[PDB]
Order: sequence, then structure tokens, then C-alpha cells
Amino acid sequence: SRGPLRPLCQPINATLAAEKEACPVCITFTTSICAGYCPSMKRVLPVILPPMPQRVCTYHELRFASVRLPGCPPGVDPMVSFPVALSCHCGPCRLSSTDCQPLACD
Amino acid sequence: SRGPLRPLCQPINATLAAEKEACPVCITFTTSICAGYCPSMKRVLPVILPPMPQRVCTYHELRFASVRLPGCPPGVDPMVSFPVALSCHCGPCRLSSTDCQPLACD
Ligand SMILES: *[C@@H]1O[C@H](CO[C@H]2O[C@@H](C)[C@@H](O)[C@@H](O)[C@@H]2O)[C@@H](O[C@@H]2O[C@H](CO)[C@@H](O[C@@H]3O[C@H](CO)[C@@H](O)[C@H](O)[C@@H]3O)[C@H](O)[C@H]2NC(C)=O)[C@H](O)[C@H]1NC(C)=O
Ligand SMILES: *[C@@H]1O[C@H](CO[C@H]2O[C@@H](C)[C@@H](O)[C@@H](O)[C@@H]2O)[C@@H](O[C@@H]2O[C@H](CO)[C@@H](O[C@@H]3O[C@H](CO)[C@@H](O)[C@H](O)[C@@H]3O)[C@H](O)[C@H]2NC(C)=O)[C@H](O)[C@H]1NC(C)=O
Repeated sequence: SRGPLRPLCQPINATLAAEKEACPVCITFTTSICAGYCPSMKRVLPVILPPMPQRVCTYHELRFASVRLPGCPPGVDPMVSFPVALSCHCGPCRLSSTDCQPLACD
Repeated sequence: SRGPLRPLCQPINATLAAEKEACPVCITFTTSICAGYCPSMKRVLPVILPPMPQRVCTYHELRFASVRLPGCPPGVDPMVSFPVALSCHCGPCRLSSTDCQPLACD
């Protein structure tokens, strides 16, 4: 459709903020993630669409880490993990997490 | 010297606990790290020692992530990073960090 840059997919050092309903203080953190624009590349002759099955950029290589939402009541699970992406590409509509200074989250 | 297993070097999902002098609550977390026994392999004929220059297992591949020691005074830096190891080996005495349920740190 429009111009592709719009960065394009790549591991990118961003920030998110982990917190769970009824845990006291939430926690922010930094982890490289893979986000970028993958084109649903139409080719020379159309009509073969759909062009590309929601090819969102998903993790080629992934390591997890997690922290520990401090103060959680003695009945809830404080261990909160997240991706630590190493490289990435674009394949089918893949679910993973969200499916197809610093900060604050309270 | 003695038997080598004693696991041997490998990325290993362990836990550490980040906290800084005069920040209020400390934070624990989980991150794969590379720890293992590397032998200072003496060979068939000695006298060529030292055997191997303090070949501690250090990170072949490494990604950083960091969290945010919550509540830090408005004059201190809450961003605390750590390794997110992908693979590893053994080379010279390499400095990096420490040079040659969950938890609590307060
Ligand atoms: C280090 O941990 C990762 C997983 O991260 C976990 O870390 C713990 C502390 C906690 O925070 C938890 O929430 C995190 O997920 C281990 O990675 C495992 O990798 C295998 C395959 O290599 C996965 O198995 C497969 O999972 C898929 C789902 O996509 C299934 O469809 C398959 O059938 C199969 O089960 C497994 O899910 C991962 N583990 C977890 C808990 O997700 C890694 O192996 C571990 N290292 C060590 C040495 O323990
Ligand atoms: C994503 O971040 C890493 C570094 O992690 C940092 O993350 C920030 C948020 C913060 O927590 C900070 O404390 C963490 O360190 C970037 O990795 C950089 O990699 C380059 C080389 O590939 C490093 O440069 C070299 O560093 C060596 C030291 O061993 C020097 O001897 C060299 O001369 C050279 O300077 C650099 O140190 C790394 N950056 C930092 C801050 O350590 C990674 O590039 C980044 N990604 C993006 C897209 O920004």
C-alpha cells in the first residue's frame, strides 16, 4: 500500500510495565523485542489474494526472563516473565503474547 | 584435578536479586546465565603450566535486559540491567560483571 519505512522488523530495545490485578506495586522494565513493518507483498499479478496470512513479525530467537512483582499477597504468583528476543522474521499470524524517566503502571 | 561433573558450562536458569544502597524495595528476578566447570586441562606432559589462564566460563552470546528498582529516591538511577545469555564457552579471565518461593534482598 504505502511506503514501507516505517522502520521494518527488528529487535528494538523498548519498555513495558508488568503488573497484576491485586498486586501492590507494579514494575517496569526494559527488554529488546521484535517489532517492525512486514509488507503483505502483493506481486506483479493480483487476484491470488489474500496477499500474506497476517504475517506479523514474530520471534526468530527468544529467551525468557522474569522478575518478581514485589508485595504480592501470600496467595498470588509474583513471577512475571517476558521475551528477550535475539533476532526475528515474519511468518503466519502467530499468537505468542498479544495475539493478532522510565514509566508507571498502577 | 578431580572429576569434572560438576555440571560443566551451560546457560542455566538461575535467580539473583537487584538492589542498591538507599533504594527502598529491592527486586528479585530470573535470568538464564552461563555458569559451569571449565577444566584447566593439563595435558600429557606438564611443566608448560600455567595450564589455562583462569578460563572461567563467559558469555558467547549475550542480551541485556533491565528492570526498575521502584521507589528509588528522585536523585538515584533505578534502571538495573543484567545478562540474558544465549550460549557460552570458556576464554581468558574475562571481567564482565563479577570479575575473576523466590528470594529476598533488603
Ligand atoms: C529456562 O526457562 C525457559 C522458559 O522460561 C520460563 O522461565 C521460568 C522461570 C518462568 O518465568 C516461566 O514463566 C518461563 O516461561 C525454558 O524454555 C522452555 O523451552 C521449551 C522448548 O525449548 C518449551 O517447551 C515447548 O513449549 C511449547 C510452547 O510454545 C509447546 O508447544 C511444546 O509442546 C513444548 O512444551 C517450554 O515451553 C519452555 N518453558 C516454559 C516454562 O515455557 C528453558 O528450557 C529453561 N531452561 C532451563 C535450563 O530450565
Ligand atoms: C540494547 O541495549 C544494549 C545494551 O543494554 C543496555 O540497555 C539499556 C536500556 C541499559 O539497561 C544499559 O545499562 C544496558 O547496558 C545495546 O548493546 C550495546 O552493544 C554494543 C556492541 O554491540 C556495545 O558497545 C561496545 O561495548 C564494549 C564494552 O564491552 C566497548 O568496549 C566497545 O567499545 C563498545 O562501546 C554497548 O556497550 C552496548 N550498550 C550498552 C549500553 O552497554 C544494544 O545495542 C541496544 N539496542 C538498541 C537497538 O539500542
